[PDB]
Amino acid sequence: MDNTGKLEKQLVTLNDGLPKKPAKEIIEELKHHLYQDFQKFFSEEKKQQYQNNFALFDRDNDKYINLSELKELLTSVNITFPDDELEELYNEFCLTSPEAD
Amino acid sequence: MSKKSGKGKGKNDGDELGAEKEQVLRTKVESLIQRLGHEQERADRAKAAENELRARLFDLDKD
Amino acid sequence: MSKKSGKGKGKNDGDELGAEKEQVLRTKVESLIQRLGHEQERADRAKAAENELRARLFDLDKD
Amino acid sequence: DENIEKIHLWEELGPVGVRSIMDSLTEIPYLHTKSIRLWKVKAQDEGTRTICNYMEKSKTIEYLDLMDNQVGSLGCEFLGRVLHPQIEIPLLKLKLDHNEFGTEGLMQLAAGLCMNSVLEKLSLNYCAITAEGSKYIQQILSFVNTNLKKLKMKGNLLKNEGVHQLFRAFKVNKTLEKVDLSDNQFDTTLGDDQDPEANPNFFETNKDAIEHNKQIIENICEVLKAADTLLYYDFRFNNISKTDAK
Repeated sequence: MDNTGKLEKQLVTLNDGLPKKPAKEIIEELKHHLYQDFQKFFSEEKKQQYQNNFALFDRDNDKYINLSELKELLTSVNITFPDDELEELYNEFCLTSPEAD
Repeated sequence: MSKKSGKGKGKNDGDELGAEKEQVLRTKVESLIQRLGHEQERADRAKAAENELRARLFDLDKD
Repeated sequence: MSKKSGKGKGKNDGDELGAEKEQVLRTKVESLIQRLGHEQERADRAKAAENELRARLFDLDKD
Repeated sequence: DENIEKIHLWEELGPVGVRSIMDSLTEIPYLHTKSIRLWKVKAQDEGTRTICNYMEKSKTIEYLDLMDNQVGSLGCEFLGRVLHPQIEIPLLKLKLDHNEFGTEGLMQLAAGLCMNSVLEKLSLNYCAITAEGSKYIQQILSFVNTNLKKLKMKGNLLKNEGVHQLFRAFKVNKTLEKVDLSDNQFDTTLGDDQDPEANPNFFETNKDAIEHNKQIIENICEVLKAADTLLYYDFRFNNISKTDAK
């Protein structure tokens, strides 16, 4: 009685249901859902043209395209990107391919 | 009509549970016998396949 | 100790027979399960041996 | 008064029994179970479909081990449907070793599971994963956003090109730790034609095999050197030549 106590600020500790799974899968739904999202963005007609352009600008046809060929395809399909952003994203996805050129 | 004439006579509960357990055991025994026969056939086919692949080595040998 | 003073008390013959049948069924189930495990192990081992035979060989082929 | 968090059954359930159990699970909104391990219960296609349905309904199971459950390509398609990122079920571990769904089942899975983010570890030993199964393995591994640990294809049929594609994926892989390709027919040996008197033109004939073995060994070396996280490798039961092993 006497209305004594008490207010405690709720500091949410970071210990509630983290993804239980380490190093190959659980970060992948982000890009899979991105894959499902672009499916509404694009019609199937332009996908073949862009695949052809990728093949044209990927001289060694190894699924990997250097920065020069990447920018060549950018200009070919009207990918207007600053050099900084282009190289940033290219190296971002290259670090995912440390053993691939 | 026999609506309210549901006289559940005092059947031997021990006897009924024993009969149910025996039926379950017999069903499990027959299922295990069928599974053992299936696995024996699988093992025989696998042994024959292993021997006949050693023979396929011997098949190229014969060729 | 040595004599035969085994007075024949009138125990439940039906219950004794039921218990004996249940024990026999349990023993048979155990034996069948063990045999099924052996057969499954044999089938898996034969499958693995067949896989290895199809996999490696090739010495006869090169010879 | 306890909840069945890990339904582990090792008796023959058959497709009908698996469907009945899994559909009773579906009809009872029971979200407490965190594992289902059917060891040769014969889940099969109908059981797999029911399991996918109730997993989609509940979204609580985390440790599924359908070993020797006779999961096929249709079951794999249903699994892709259920595990699609649109479903987001928490199943941590997936085991199907000796479940001969095949690489076609792998495709059926990847139809919606190509880029999913669930599993703790995927085991498919003796699942008949072929070279194009290793292609799907490359699809999975070449992804950087990663919260899985162990992908095992032991006892499969990856072979030289299977390992080649797997190491192509490893080249980009930065987070995978353990991989077991043992008993996959990884044959880096050139054969037994090393006696100079035996074959005058052995090298002339087997230069292609020598080159392929050298390429595979170079890829293996690169992946091992650059694998900060990939630190567990099982190349057992494979015909790896002595020079390649050294």
